[PDB]
Amino acid sequence: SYVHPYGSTLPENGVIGRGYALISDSGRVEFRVTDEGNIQLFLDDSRKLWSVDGKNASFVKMQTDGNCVGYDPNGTAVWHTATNGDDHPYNLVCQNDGNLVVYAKGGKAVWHTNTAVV
Amino acid sequence: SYVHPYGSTLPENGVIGRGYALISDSGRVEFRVTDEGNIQLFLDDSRKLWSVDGKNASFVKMQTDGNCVGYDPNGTAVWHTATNGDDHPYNLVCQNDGNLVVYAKGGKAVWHTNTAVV
Ligand SMILES: OC[C@H]1O[C@@H](O)[C@@H](O)[C@@H](O)[C@@H]1O
Ligand SMILES: OC[C@H]1O[C@@H](O)[C@@H](O)[C@@H](O)[C@@H]1O
Ligand SMILES: OC[C@H]1O[C@H](O)[C@@H](O)[C@@H](O)[C@@H]1O
Ligand SMILES: OC[C@H]1O[C@H](O)[C@@H](O)[C@@H](O)[C@@H]1O
Repeated sequence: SYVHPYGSTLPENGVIGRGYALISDSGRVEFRVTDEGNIQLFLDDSRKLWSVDGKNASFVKMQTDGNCVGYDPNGTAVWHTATNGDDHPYNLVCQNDGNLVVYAKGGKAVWHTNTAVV
Repeated sequence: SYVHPYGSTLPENGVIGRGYALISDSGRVEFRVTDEGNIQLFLDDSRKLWSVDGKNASFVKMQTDGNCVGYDPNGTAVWHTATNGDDHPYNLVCQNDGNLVVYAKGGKAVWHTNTAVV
């Protein structure tokens, strides 16, 4: 199982490493970085809503530049939301509806998984 | 070896989990959370300057309340700097001199390991 250091939300400077995850308030939706180096959004520990698999991800960081980035152990980017901007604060939120969202200031969604299935 | 998602410094909302670490600019001083659940500050991968061992630590978080806290996988605190305050921003810095320091605003040291050995 995955440890949850952040509840639902990865704020600026937040980092999820292998074995850690965001978890929805409901408990049903989990955004994991796996020991197998995959970045995966799961419903009910059963349904893979969204993933970046096969790239040896070490961690995901919600950066102070607004970009949300997955890195391998060597610091090479393996995934990014391309959300760079100045509309601070930025947050990555794992929602009860299943959607994983990068919000800019004022609750402005600037990237999402498009997986609001609940 | 330990992945370094933060260089030397754990800012507010920063989290180090098992297998991750802060690293000094010099490369010589590393603040690790181990797979064995220990929180350890090492010089030259050889000399344990400071540690909290035996408590099954899962992660260390530099919190937005100013407190720097080590937690087990169940969210129980196993270590804290007791640095809670309003002098934002707070940062935990792993320095080239060997010292691990919680700084409040303006570079005010409010907690340290007292391990400035280099
Ligand atoms: O796409 C990867 C890179 O994108 C850049 O704009 C920055 O956000 C970097 O921090 C990141 O590593
Ligand atoms: O000592 C443990 C606890 O201390 C409190 O003041 C807070 O900082 C908590 O977040 C923390 O878990
Ligand atoms: O487009 C993003 C938007 O999609 C849905 O409407 C919901 O998941 C919202 O919470 C989210 O902000
Ligand atoms: O007391 C904390 C203080 O100790 C030493 O003087 C150095 O390591 C400083 O960088 C640090 O701020």
